[PDB]
Amino acid sequence: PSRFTKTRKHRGHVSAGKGRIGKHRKHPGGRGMAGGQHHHRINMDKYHPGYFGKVGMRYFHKQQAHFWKPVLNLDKLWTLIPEDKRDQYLKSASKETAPVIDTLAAGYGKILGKGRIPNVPVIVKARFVSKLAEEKIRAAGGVVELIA
Amino acid sequence: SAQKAPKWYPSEDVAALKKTRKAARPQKLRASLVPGTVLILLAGRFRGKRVVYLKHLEDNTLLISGPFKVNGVPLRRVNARYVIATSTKVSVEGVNVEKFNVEYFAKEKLTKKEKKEAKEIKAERVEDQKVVDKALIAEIKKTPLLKQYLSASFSLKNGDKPHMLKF
Amino acid sequence: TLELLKLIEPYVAYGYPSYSTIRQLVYKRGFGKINKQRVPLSDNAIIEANLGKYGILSIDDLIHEIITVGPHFKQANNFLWPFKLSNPSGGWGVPRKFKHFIQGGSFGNREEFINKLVKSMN
Amino acid sequence: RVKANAAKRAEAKAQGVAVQLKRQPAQPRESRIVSTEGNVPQTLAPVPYETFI
Amino acid sequence: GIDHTSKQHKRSGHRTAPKSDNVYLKLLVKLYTFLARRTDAPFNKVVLKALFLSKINRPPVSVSRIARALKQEGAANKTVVVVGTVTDDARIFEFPKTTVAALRFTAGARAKIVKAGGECITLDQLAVRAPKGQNTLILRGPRNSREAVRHFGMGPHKGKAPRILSTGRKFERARGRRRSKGFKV
Amino acid sequence: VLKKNPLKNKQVLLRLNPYAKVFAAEKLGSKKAEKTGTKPAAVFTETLKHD
RNA sequence: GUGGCCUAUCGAUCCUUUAGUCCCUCGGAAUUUGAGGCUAGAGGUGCCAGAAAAGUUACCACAGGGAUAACUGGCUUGUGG
RNA sequence: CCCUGAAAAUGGAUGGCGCUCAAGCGUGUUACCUAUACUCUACCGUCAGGGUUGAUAUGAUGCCCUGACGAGUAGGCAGGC
RNA sequence: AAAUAUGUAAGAAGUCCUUGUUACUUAAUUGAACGUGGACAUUUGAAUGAAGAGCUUUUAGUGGGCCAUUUUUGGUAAGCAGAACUGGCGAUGCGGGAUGAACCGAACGUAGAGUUAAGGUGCCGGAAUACACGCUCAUCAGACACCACAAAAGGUGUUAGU
RNA sequence: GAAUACUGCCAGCUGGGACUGAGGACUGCGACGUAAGUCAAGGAUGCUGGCAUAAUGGUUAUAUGCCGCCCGUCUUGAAACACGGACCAAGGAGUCUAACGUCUAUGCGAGUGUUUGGGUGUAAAACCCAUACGCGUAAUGAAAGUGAACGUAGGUUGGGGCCUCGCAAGAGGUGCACAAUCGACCGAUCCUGAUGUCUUCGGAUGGAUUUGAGUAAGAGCAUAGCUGUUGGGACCCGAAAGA
Ligand SMILES: C[C@@H]1C[C@@H]([C@H](O)CC2CC(=O)NC(=O)C2)C(=O)[C@@H](C)C1
Ligand SMILES: [Mg+2]
Ligand SMILES: [Mg+2]
Ligand SMILES: [Mg+2]
Ligand SMILES: [Mg+2]
Ligand SMILES: [Mg+2]
Ligand SMILES: [Mg+2]
Ligand SMILES: [Mg+2]
Ligand SMILES: [Mg+2]
Ligand SMILES: [Mg+2]
Ligand SMILES: [Mg+2]
Ligand SMILES: [Mg+2]
Ligand SMILES: [Mg+2]
Ligand SMILES: [Mg+2]
Ligand SMILES: [Mg+2]
Ligand SMILES: [Mg+2]
Ligand SMILES: [Mg+2]
Ligand SMILES: [Mg+2]
Ligand SMILES: [Mg+2]
Ligand SMILES: [Mg+2]
Ligand SMILES: [Mg+2]
Ligand SMILES: [Mg+2]
Ligand SMILES: [Mg+2]
Ligand SMILES: [Mg+2]
Ligand SMILES: [Mg+2]
Repeated sequence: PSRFTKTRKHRGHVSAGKGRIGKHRKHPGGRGMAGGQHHHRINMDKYHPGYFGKVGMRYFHKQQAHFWKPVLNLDKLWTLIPEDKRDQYLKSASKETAPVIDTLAAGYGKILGKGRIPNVPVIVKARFVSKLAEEKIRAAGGVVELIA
Repeated sequence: SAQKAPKWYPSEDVAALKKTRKAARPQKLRASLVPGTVLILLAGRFRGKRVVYLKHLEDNTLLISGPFKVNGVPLRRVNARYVIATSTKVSVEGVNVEKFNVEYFAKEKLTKKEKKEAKEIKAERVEDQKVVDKALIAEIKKTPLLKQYLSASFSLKNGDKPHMLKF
Repeated sequence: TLELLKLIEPYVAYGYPSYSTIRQLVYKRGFGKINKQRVPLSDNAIIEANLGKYGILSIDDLIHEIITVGPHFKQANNFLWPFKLSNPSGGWGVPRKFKHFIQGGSFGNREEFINKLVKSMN
Repeated sequence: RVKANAAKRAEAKAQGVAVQLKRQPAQPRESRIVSTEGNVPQTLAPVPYETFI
Repeated sequence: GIDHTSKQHKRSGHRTAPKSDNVYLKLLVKLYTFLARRTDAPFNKVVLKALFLSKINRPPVSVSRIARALKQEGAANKTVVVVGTVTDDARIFEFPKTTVAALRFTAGARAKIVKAGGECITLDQLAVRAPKGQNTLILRGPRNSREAVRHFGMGPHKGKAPRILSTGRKFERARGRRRSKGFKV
Repeated sequence: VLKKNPLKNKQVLLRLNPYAKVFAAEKLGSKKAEKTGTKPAAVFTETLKHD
């Protein structure tokens, strides 16, 4: 709201907080990103290194949906089971009846291995899996089945 | 409402005063002020009159009778700071002045309703003056010129410097 | 400290104070620094509360620690708030203060005449 | 100085307590008596001006 | 005139009260102001000062952080005190039975503690049952893990994150970030 | 509430320094010194008077 | 001993080019040309932190400047007297 | 010390009047005069350190105790009209 | 080869005594670095002060300067131009220098009282036509720093002196 | 053999003058008194007089004494022989928006955001809601790709608070946040190159004065506010020009 702004406080003071000498003007250093290589060079190089120049190769007509692959870590793997079967599965870790977790249905593309799942067998269905994530699942007694 | 309210009000109880450590000790008078000394009145209706200092009253006033027979000044109180004590002395071991005091000089209770648009002495006062003045005059006549000196008024002449005068 | 005084000669008048000067200075203008506050001494219990850990129990113990530069002089002196003196009552005695005392001015070391100056200043 | 401070402290641990390790600034001189025997004070005044040219 | 050695009339620079207008927070503040004044326990002073803190200065404390703190030797029976919010954490699968006093419990954190057998307590109940902070354990969340902190101190060779809207190739990964393009930082 | 100066107000002077009563009673500010008749050496006097 | 006894003797982005890795990409799938990438040099900006740039206006215009000349005045007095 | 050396333009400047064993020049000793400076006191504000709940006679961003401090363009912030 | 200015140190993150690690080092059970355990008392290793000490974020205005003492360059010089340290003015009133940005004194909430600073005390004008020893008479005397200038040279004017 | 001057000391005595009277039950420290009390001892009381209204006082006009240059602005420097201003009324200049930084408040929190839309309604309000989507919970590399615990999620040094022993001083234990440091893990670069084999694939183990805007028991999402940023007429007014 206007009543809380410094404009109200500056009424009666000539320069309105802009200074008598500097004397607020239109665009004293140029407009937008003018002078990035010439008179704004120090700011550009200190705060935005890498701004100028090209790196890498172009990708014509890139579709982001090709690269859809959300990641899920093992430490969050057990949140894909609803909490009301969660404790029932956590006790009585059974190889003959182990929970099936469909991470693609949950909306994930790759299982990563940030690690320390409980020592309980689970069948993890995933499109992709990291080597360590698979080793930890097998160490817990489960299995990774690949899906598409 | 025209004005909202004060959320809380000051208390109207009067606070007691703290105990005061000011004891009333008796006045210490000037060395030159001893009974029987001739004084010069510097203020009042009797400005410049020579009077006789008789008694130090308990209201810190001086009871003086510049003999009424001599100069028309009756037995009355004066302030010690409004007189000049001279070197002239009269003996006062013949006068009785223990009767005169503050309640003796208590004036009246003037009534507020009592008003005057345009306009006597008590009986006992005149005999008190006569009794005191008899002994005062009897002692005064002993050395010449006191009666004339007491009848005459004091005044400052040209070239008089009271900071160098001996009274 | 002599080097410090020699480095601030033009702005100070200093000397050797007597017992009478020290005693009158502390009695009339002596304030203690207690919890970063300037407290008038005015009572021995204040001194025993703030300097009793050094065996200083009264204003005379404090004066003794000052006049004789004792083991706990530093603590007692720092406990004393800097004395705030008035201008000297009979003036400075010189037409111009900001020469050396030797050259007819007021600053520098005036060894025993600091007593007269400080007595008139408080 | 650290070695000497340790030596003084260990010696004071046996005898002479309060060895007062800290250094001190130069102190004002104590009282003294200056004898005149063979040293009678005798000296002259400032010298008159002369050119030496 | 006085030759001032320090700036005059300088405010202390510390909060003396919460910036908020939460009436229940102000009641907690007045309770712990009374306790900090009438008790010599430094716990009450610490809790009182924490009650003034801003949101970025009271980061949430995870239940996993609480469990790790309770794993310290001789701290299994202490009362955990969080002047702030206790959040839930699914990375942990076992949680001890314990008493936690906090300003706020998220639904998951409260459910996890209660299921573990402990209890969630407000700071006024903590004050009632431990007026001197007896057998307490004050926990604080990670202050410098805030995303804003990554950009603090940006400069040559400082190793901080640039303030940037879009990331990836073409966004500040060129001259100034590699030797092949001019120079590197 | 009000600073009262010792060196006046003998009540405050006595509140501080209980020894002020003994000092005043025995007149320790006016102590007569014991007489002695030691004489300066002739070398001292001759040096003092020397040109 | 990682150039010249030491203190000077030199150059970004884009583009081109060469060397290296024989590596990554050309996005329906492959092969071979071609092209594009990653690392390291060169081609040059001497106004040397690096625009691509001829005059004239006595026909002139605008924003300003006493931040600055052409007259008095002021300081100075070499020169002049 | 004084004098000569010593000439500029409207009428004029130890500030003026004037001053001559000075009211001039050198020096010395006192007294005296007065700044928004110093000392003490009151009051305003600011800052700091504290007290105050077996209901503080229901205001604890209130009441109160203590100490110090107060110039200000550009500018910042706060409380208010 | 000064003066002034300038680096470092004056301890607990320390010192000492035994013995643990290493892929470094040594001819080596030698060292180096970092350690376990033990000893050191209250002057824990000069003085003075310390107004709280450290830490971070963010953003205003500014990026024409000028003056004075001292050092100093160009110039005959300049109220000229250009540097060094510090203090100032700018951004600041108040008392004094008649007057004046910068000099002297002193920095400022509103008042009372006392005392002073610099400067003064014939009158203007508050305050000694004070006291004391001398000097000077100018037919162009002199009369307080910054500062509002004076020189070489000369005089049986007058004073003191060699 | 004295005296006096000069200088200094007294918790020696005492006279005159001026300004001030803050606080408001008691609490303290003292003093004098055998005690009882009293006191000049943590800030003024007592006695007395006049008037009770324009008398004091306020306002205003004037006089007197001393002081006081015209404001605004640019400027090192303005009263300036620098510029704007004869006078008065009314109007008259840092705004809104998109995106964003720091900070703060609020909700909920590994999530968070109902308001594109649907339902509903007392109808532009309020109330209710599915699926998606945004940001966040993973980084790194040009990319193909790969992708975060040796260990109580490590060691050392501090570290508030808590705990135990201590009248205390202090000594031990535990030590969140945070700070320094040595490590460990993920990606990039360079190196090494096991079993095996479509014999050229695969890339296990082990390294490095290298490198990342990483991990190492999550902090974020949303709304709002001041301040700041960019694009916009962009604080208001102003060209010579160009089309
Ligand atoms: C003189 C020639 C060309 C020059 C350079 O490419 C010229 C420009 C061209 C341009 O439009 N933009 C730029 O950033 C650079 C360069 O590199 C030299 C070595 C060789
Ligand atoms: Mg302003
Ligand atoms: Mg205006
Ligand atoms: Mg302006
Ligand atoms: Mg500007
Ligand atoms: Mg350029
Ligand atoms: Mg005087
Ligand atoms: Mg294609
Ligand atoms: Mg042209
Ligand atoms: Mg023509
Ligand atoms: Mg000008
Ligand atoms: Mg400028
Ligand atoms: Mg300026
Ligand atoms: Mg002048
Ligand atoms: Mg002046
Ligand atoms: Mg000076
Ligand atoms: Mg005069
Ligand atoms: Mg006069
Ligand atoms: Mg005038
Ligand atoms: Mg103009
Ligand atoms: Mg005009
Ligand atoms: Mg007009
Ligand atoms: Mg208007
Ligand atoms: Mg416009
Ligand atoms: Mg054009």
